Amino acid sequence: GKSSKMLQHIDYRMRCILQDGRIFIGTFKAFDKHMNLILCDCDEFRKIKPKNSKQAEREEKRVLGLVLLRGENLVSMTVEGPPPKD
Amino acid sequence: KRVLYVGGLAEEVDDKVLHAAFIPFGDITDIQIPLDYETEKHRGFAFVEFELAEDAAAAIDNMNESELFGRTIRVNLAK
RNA sequence: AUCGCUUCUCGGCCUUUUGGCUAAGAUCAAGUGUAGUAUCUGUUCUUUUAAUAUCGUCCUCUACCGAGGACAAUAUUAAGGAUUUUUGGAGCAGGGAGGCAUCGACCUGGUAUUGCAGUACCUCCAGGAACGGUGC
RNA sequence: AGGGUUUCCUUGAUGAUGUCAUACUUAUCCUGUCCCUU
Repeated sequence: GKSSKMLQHIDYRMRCILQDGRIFIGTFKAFDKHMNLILCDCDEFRKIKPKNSKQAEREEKRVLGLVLLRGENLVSMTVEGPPPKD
Repeated sequence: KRVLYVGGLAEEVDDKVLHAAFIPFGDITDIQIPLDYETEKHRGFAFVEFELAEDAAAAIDNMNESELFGRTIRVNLAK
């Protein structure tokens, strides 16, 4: 019916999980049939997705920037934070 | 509630004059002067926006009815 | 009683009102089905292929201009699953242990090559690896 | 012979309210036409 399930989360900050187990967090700006994704201001995490880990929240973080991810290698997505206003 | 209407302005001053006359009270973010394009001159008034409301307040107290222009000005929220 | 204002009844004006004629001018009747118009109710836009039609150059004719032909893609519509998008070619599969196999530079000595090139690598002889990668 | 102060912004202009369906009355459409009980 609605097709909205992806379009809803568009412009939002999104936590995307890759098939190797990486975590890509960026601004979800576009998708397609294959679920190839366009992620603005995107960083990569490896060790953790923090839920306020008292030791530290961030280890092996890398700044990537503007990322196009191929859908083949995507597993899943959740909402990480609201859209930046800019 | 950041934009003010400032009327009763003496005729000669431009945005540079206004910046110089009001900066002693605090930093300014914007200065608008409505123009009449047929004459190319302003209409006698302008709006000056301060960074801080406290500074805008001090300016009202010391500049209303002030010297050089030598006349009383009107200041209020523009809208 | 008289003068004035206001209810209420009534009389007179009310043709101010029926603006011709002929054979009373003549005659005396309906149902169904479709199409069009109007009104009311409910809900939508902006910011690849098929069919049809027809500025540049060359040639010819006539007096730079005009006409005729040929050549170079363009426009519209649809996607009810058949290669460039929306009815899928993807899927599933990694821990085990605290020596073994294979390859590659590599480090020491010594030794050879003196030629005009676009490159898995590049002499050889002996010694050395508490070296690096991968798999179990 | 003599003198003085209050503007919401502020153009040279190639998409907006519709559309569809149903119900009620003709310059069209066809008529010369009928039922029902003892």
